[PDB]
Amino acid sequence: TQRIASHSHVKGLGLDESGLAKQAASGLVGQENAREACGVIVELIKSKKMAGRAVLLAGPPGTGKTALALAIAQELGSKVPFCPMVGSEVYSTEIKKTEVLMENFRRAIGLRIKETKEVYEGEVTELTPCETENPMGGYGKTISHVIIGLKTAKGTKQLKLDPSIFESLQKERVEAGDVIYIEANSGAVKRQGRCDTYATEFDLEAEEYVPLPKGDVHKKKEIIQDVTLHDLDVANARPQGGQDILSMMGQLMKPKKTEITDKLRGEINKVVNKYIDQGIAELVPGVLFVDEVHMLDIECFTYLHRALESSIAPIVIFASNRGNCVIRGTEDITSPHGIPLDLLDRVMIIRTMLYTPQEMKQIIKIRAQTEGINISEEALNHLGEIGTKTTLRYSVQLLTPANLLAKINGKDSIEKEHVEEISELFYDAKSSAKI
Amino acid sequence: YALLYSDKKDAPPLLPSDTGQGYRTVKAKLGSKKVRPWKWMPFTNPARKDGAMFFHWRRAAEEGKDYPFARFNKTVQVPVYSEQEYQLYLHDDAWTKAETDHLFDLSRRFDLRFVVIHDRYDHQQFKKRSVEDLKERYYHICAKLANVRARRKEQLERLYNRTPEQVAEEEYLLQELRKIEARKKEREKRSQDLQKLITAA
Amino acid sequence: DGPFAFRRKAGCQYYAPHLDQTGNWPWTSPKDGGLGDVRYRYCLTTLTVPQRCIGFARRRVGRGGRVLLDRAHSDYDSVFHHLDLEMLSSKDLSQILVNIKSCRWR
Amino acid sequence: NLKTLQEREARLRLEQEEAELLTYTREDAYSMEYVYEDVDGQTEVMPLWTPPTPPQDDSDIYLDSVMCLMYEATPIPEAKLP
Amino acid sequence: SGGVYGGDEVGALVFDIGSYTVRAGYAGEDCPKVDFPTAIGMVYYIDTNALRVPRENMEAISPLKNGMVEDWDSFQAILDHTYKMHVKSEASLHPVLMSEAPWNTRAKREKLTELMFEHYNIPAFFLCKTAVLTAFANGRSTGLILDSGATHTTAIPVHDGYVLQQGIVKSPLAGDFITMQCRELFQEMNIELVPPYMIASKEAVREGSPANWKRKEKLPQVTRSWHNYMCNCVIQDFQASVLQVSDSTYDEQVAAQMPTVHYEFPNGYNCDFGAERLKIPEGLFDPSNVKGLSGNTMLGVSHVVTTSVGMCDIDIRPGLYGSVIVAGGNTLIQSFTDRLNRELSQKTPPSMRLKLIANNTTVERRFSSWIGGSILASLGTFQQMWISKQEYEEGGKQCVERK
Amino acid sequence: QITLENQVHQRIAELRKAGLWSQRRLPKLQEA
Ligand SMILES: Nc1ncnc2c1ncn2[C@@H]1O[C@H](COP(=O)(O)OP(=O)(O)O)[C@@H](O)[C@H]1O
Ligand SMILES: Nc1ncnc2c1ncn2[C@@H]1O[C@H](COP(=O)(O)OP(=O)(O)O)[C@@H](O)[C@H]1O
Repeated sequence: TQRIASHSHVKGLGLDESGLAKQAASGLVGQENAREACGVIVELIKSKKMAGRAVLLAGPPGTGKTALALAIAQELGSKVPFCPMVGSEVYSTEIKKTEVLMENFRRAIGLRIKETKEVYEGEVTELTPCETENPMGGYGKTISHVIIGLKTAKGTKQLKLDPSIFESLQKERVEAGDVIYIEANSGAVKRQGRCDTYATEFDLEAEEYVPLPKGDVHKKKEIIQDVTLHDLDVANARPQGGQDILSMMGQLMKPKKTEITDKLRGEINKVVNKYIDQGIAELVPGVLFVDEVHMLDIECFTYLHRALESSIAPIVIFASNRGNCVIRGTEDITSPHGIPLDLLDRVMIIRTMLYTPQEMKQIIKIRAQTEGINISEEALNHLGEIGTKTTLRYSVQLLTPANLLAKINGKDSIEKEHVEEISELFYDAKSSAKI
Repeated sequence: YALLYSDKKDAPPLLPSDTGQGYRTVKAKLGSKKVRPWKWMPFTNPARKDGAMFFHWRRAAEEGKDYPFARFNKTVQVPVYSEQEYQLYLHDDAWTKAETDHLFDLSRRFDLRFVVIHDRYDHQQFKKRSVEDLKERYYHICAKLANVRARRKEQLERLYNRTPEQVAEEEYLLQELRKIEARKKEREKRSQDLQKLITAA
Repeated sequence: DGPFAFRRKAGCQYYAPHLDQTGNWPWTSPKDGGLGDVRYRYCLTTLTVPQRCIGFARRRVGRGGRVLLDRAHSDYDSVFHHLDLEMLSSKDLSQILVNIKSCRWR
Repeated sequence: NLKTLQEREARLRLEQEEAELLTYTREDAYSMEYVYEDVDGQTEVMPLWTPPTPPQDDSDIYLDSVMCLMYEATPIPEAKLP
Repeated sequence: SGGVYGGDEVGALVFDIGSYTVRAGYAGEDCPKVDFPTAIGMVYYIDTNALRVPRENMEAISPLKNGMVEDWDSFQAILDHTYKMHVKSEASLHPVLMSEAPWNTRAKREKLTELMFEHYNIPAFFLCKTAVLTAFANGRSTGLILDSGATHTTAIPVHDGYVLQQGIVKSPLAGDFITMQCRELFQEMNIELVPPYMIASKEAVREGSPANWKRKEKLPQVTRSWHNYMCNCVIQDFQASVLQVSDSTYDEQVAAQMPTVHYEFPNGYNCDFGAERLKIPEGLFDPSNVKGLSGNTMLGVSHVVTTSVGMCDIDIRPGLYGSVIVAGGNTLIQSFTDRLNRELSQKTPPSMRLKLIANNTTVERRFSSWIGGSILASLGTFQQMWISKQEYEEGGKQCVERK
Repeated sequence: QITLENQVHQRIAELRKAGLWSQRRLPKLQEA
């Protein structure tokens, strides 16, 4: 299911090799200076040299601030994490605002952790070659080595493992004919189950028979797991393993999202650095796109302009849509963009001008193309004219309903009559203001 | 390196056969069936051109099926002219009726293998002839027959140009062959120099 | 240049010779021989029940309707046994250079 | 123990010098077909060497492979003069 | 895939008759189960055992002279004994695929066909050349079958499965020459002695010292030809055991420095030949300074091959040089194939591919003719070429046009 | 110039004596 979203045509900033801006910029049109600033900041992000830097996508409504935000996000690629957040999500009834902001900052930061493990598997043929008793002591019966005949699909390879592991072999039901999961360093044996070759159709049992391993006995499984710092925080927050945690009444209330700074910073950062400099993981700072930043309370901005001061804070892309308005939580304290004047000094303002009527027509045409419906020249011109009259977002919403009206009327392309009828069936707020 | 090409066999290789192991595993697999009786029955191949009959191992279910390989006996298309046809059309001075008949018999027997024909050609009953000469004669006769009955122009001169030149080449003495190779290398050097010149311009 | 000239021609078609590389019967490699027929080609293949590459091989029908699988020897016959890691998905790039990953599946 | 390991390795080596594999698993390989995909993702069928098939018509023109040792084919264009 | 066009196996008792050893066996098999000496102990006793028991006369005679059967009585006796003892199969029960040399006369061929279709009444028959089978044994339709039998060396070329009769070169160089030279060398350095046929028991002898042994008091065996054959047996044993072919022009500087090799005669006499053990296999390739015939004019192996190639049309030589087929007993000698390859390479004109079929590892070269015969018989399409009893009884009995 | 010209001349002069030449000038085979 394609499930076309509101604005999915944006695929990237579409900047030329020289870094300038063009019209057909991979879905997004116009906004030359804004897209160039987006390119500069995405180059910054890719550099991964600076932290705690914020940028403000100030601009009137309809300038496609969220559009260019998703464009730069896609340009960054799925490699680096991108956590979208709206100012309303900060208001939580169970966890304070600043801690939600810190959790979002952590989510915005990524971390790839590699893990290589040398493991041996295959059908076992246990046999202990009798050896003279310990030569340092007396005589008797001892075992200096324990040979395990691991048989894999590719062949057979006997391993003369250490004799001390014999306890593990006897611990689990390791009988001749089952698949075992050996570990190089640890040596612990974990039986996977009997081989399917012995799973007679008349034997009723499940989870006990497994297929033979494909490949050499010695396998060096390399696996990479990308988890944000917030994932590690949550994992180390709650407990696991016994301790009467199975209770329902006094424990089912899992929403204990409350978090402290000691655990968040400190030990977690240190272990992350140890994994980084040791070669076990690679840090991947992402981006935190915060739209409707003006909706945050002053208690949120006062914590933002302090968290951005930290060396670990990721890149934040604020997108304020309102203009000069009183800061929330303050007594008639008017500030530009609804953001305190102190935080605006820490953010780079990327201004976005209004779309030219030609840009409106281009946007309408590319949205119609993405939708997959053909529109005649006259219909497209009428759509552009009405998008110039009222908000541009009204025109793009008139494509699908006009398309369905055309399809039901027996015609394929959206004729001017269809859009004309839809404009009278549906209209915008500017016309609805006539109460 | 690259994949190998060999007709029969290499030095150390070995080929796997079919499986007949795990009788216990396949006990009931093959125990629920039987074997179709095979009989040392006599078979008559229609391509024998006579009444002889031999034996062969076949199942009793297809006592018929005269012979599978019988359809491989495809005789070459060799015209069969009469005496009057030779007297009227194929008459020649150097050649004679008996010689042309012998040539056609050898051709029909060896399947137009002019080399083997010349090899087995009776140089005693008829003076020595060359391969290209036999080919020219045969193709001329075939063309004349196809025309009178109502394929491509044969040029003995070409064979007269190919075989002696190729023989003289095969007989290249060691010293003169090395000199020819040196001249070839010198011509290659001249070509490389010309390439360098045209590139520098 | 001399009596041996190609000036002669008639209503027929002439076969052209190949120079600088004398060819051989169809059972020779095109790289070294000429017109190498694929029928005599030994290529890397992987068996069905086993999970090991037996090396270069070619399918052939034998007496009694039974089909055989000849094999060949090259590159020590050991690098191909490890090549299974390249077909299932230095001694690592060599498996990719000696061949074009044209190993027979199933 | 070192000598025992050496002799065991030698014995195992001797075992590997007789024959690696000797069967083909006719259960599936006998009837199943073989296919591969090159670096370019192109498909090709495995040609199995079968005996000469019965010719149903005058096709399969005589090739005279032994002559191809020095000749390859006949181009269309020629000198086109006496 | 039922494989209906695989092949057919209908009797076809291949009988590859040879001057040193006759071979026989059923078609379809890979190795002939019958291999015994060809010479009969004519007083007829023809067997590896019967030909080694002392009796009144037991004169040894080979029916095939120059590879051509001449004594039809001895040939018929050999065939009957072979059948009855080794095969135990009724004559008129299975066809026969006997082989012949490329130089078989028409009259002799007709006489052989008559003997096959009259006294044995075999259901069918087919007489193919030895070079053709030797070529089929190697799956080659074109090539130079360098036969090196015990009485002739011939580089017979074949074209599309047909032997080029005009290209054959019957060089006298063969096993008999090597055996005569070895006998002469022995007589020069020591006294050639009979195998254990007469030696009762041997004793320990110091290397180079005269040997001592006990003589048997059995029959005298006045027939010297039989003694000559018993001596040729040990001569051939020596040839196949220690005699080695040189690898170069055989200068008298390297042979004196090569390792030494030993050999024990039937009586225990131990002697070393590391100095001149490679002098005898020289006339085979360089018959210019042989002590036997110093004023002779012969062609070596490479010379014979080059002549056989040149005497044929040039259009096939590319397929002859590139598919040289070495065969026969003399070839099994050490360094023979390598010397032949070197000589042909240095002699053959460059730019022409020269490839020696790798078949010297095994001793199957001798049996190459029988292998090719069995292969040809096992074919299905060939099942129509057999000369049936009807074609003979009809009155034609003409194997020339049918073969 | 001073030597390459003489080399080219002696090569062209010794190129083809009477037609026989291994690199080229090979009579084409006839079809059958
Ligand atoms: N340059 C452009 N090209 C194509 N479509 C655009 C462009 N700018 C805006 N749009 C359209 O505008 C709509 C919403 O824009 P948005 O990013 O929400 O701006 P705002 O958040 O200020 O309203 C989207 O559905 C998108 O299709
Ligand atoms: N007339 C013949 N035609 C074909 N092959 C022959 C003929 N005479 C002898 N041979 C072959 O030549 C061989 C001669 O044996 P010989 O060379 O003395 O054995 P070795 O040298 O291996 O000890 C025999 O094995 C025989 O098969």
